[PDB]
Amino acid sequence: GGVRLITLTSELKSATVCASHFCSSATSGKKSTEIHFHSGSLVGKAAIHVKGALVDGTEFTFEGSCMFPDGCNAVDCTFCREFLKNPQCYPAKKWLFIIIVI
Amino acid sequence: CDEMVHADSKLVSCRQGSGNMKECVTTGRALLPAVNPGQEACLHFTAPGSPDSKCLKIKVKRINLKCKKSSSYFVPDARSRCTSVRRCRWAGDCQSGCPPHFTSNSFSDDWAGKMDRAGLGFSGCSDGCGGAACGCFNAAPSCIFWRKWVENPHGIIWKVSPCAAWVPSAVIELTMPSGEVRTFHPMSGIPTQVFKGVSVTYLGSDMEVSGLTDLCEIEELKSKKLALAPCNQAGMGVVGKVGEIQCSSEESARTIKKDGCIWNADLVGIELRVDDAVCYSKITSVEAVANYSAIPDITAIRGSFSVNYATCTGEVTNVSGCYSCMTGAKVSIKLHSSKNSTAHVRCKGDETAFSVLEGVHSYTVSLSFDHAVVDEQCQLNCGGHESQVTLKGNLIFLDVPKFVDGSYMQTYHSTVPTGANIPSPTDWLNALF
Amino acid sequence: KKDGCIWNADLVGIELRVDDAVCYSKITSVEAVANYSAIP
Repeated sequence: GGVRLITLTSELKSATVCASHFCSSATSGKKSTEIHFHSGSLVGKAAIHVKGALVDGTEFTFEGSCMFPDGCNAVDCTFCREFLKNPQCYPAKKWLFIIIVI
Repeated sequence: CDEMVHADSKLVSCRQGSGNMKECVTTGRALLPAVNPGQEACLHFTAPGSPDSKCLKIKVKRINLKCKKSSSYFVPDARSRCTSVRRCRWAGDCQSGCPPHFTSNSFSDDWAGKMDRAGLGFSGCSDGCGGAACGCFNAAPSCIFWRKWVENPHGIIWKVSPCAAWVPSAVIELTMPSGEVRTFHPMSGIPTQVFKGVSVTYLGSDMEVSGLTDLCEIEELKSKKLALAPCNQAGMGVVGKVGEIQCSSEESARTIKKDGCIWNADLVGIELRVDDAVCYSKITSVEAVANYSAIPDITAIRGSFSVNYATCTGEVTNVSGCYSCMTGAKVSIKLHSSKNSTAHVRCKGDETAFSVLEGVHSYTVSLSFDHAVVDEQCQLNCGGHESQVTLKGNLIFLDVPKFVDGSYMQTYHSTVPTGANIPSPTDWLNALF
Repeated sequence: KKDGCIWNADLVGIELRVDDAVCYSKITSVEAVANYSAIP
């Protein structure tokens, strides 16, 4: 989630109604390409989002009415940033190793 | 809510009805920006009275394109039917010359008074057979009168409304400082108003505009599916448009008794017969007749309000991490206090204001911000001089802490720097010479 | 009270309700409705 458009959450239904009514959106500005599908059967929903957050709990039910899922994520991906890389304690005993054997 | 601006403390109309609880009234208007969607905005209020403060919150959910409804229309399922009354000459004293005037709403020939399944079906004289073979004991042409019914056998009807334009809108929820919650259909491009509670709100900035063809909605009352119709419309009905039978009555939708359900002449087509007449329909259906498709600074106005009139702690705890991200990073705060009261801004944060409303027990709150290093001074919430400090390093789009492959790559990044300055210097002045 | 203060039709916009009606305003404010300046 974030810049990219597609995520993967497994949504499951115990439903038999003829058609699923209007569901709702996730957080972080999500307008999905689908909130309704056939609902008379037991079919999973591989939902895609734009969130890219950690808690991963938001309100999204035709009638589910704000169920709370959970999420946990690492911090490692491609890094395209703007500001300075890092300021650290190299001056004490690590700046001496800056100039190395070329 | 990183976005919030306090109220104005100069418009004050307070009457001291109760000594413990001051009673105040304020009105006016509000001017606040709008967020990129998916959060909840707040609105803080003050008073010349020192202790009490109040707040109002606004939630935003979606960005979407819908438009206004100019006028609603209903269309039943018209079906052709007809009856003919066969009258011989000299029986009923038929008009040897048919009179152009007709009592079409009575039918004095056949039951001058009766409710019919008809939308005022027209009547016409016709030249029937004459003679003994026709059984009229006369060579004079027969005397046949007729009636049209416009009827719906089984009722499926559609509410029809045109916009012929499209303006962006959103979703807005209201939180009354008393505690009431309200939402509606906000139309945030055109200055629509909502009149509920005590106050009124209206549009946001028209950042984006687009052009789209003039179209409508359509959807079954039994909800087959939504769809889209050219839906050319007016108070009356032109030939070949999307709705030829205009009605505004769901009560008279299935059956047609009120004249509000309007029509046009001779949509139902008639074929004459020697003894009777045969009726067919030139009317069209609801689908595919011309269809080309199926399914694919928010601010407020302030009325005369009713807004009326502690021991606390530091209650701080841990931090979450994100910076330069438009959402932020939450911080948890676990308070117990003595009044069902609120909190207010700090000095050193330089990010936004506090929006916290708590009660009399140990609770906890979470609020999202973003920073480089964590500073947090001067939070004046309960009126007491309390300040709290936490030192932490916040997440940014930062280097990789796991692999440190950049520390390997950047170390090897320096290559042949002085060599390019040494060999090229051997042919620098000579080439210049 | 005096009719000297004149107006125009349906500046205040109405929304119909099943039991009542809801009134909103199509009127504009005093500032920034078309303003292009304040004090020089």
